Amino acid sequence: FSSRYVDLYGGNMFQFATLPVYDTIKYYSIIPHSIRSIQSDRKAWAAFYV
Amino acid sequence: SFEAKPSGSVVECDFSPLLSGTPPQVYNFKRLVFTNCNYNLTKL
Repeated sequence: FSSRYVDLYGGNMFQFATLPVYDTIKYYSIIPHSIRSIQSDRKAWAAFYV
Repeated sequence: SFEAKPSGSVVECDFSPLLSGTPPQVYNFKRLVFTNCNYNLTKL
């Protein structure tokens, strides 16, 4: 479900795509992502909330 | 009550996975979703 496509301003969520998986997933795991940069060009990013 | 008489009455779902590849076991059964397409179940 992607909120931006139906209304960027609204924040309402609509189902953008469907993926077919027979298996039912019970556990969610987050993979940390880090981008190397010089100290002068170090970037701070907004936290994502689950 | 009187009823007004009806007048002026007003892509392609593909069952390809079912006929293609080894058939799955009942626990491992393959499931597919058809949307916004014209299916022909009677022909299948």
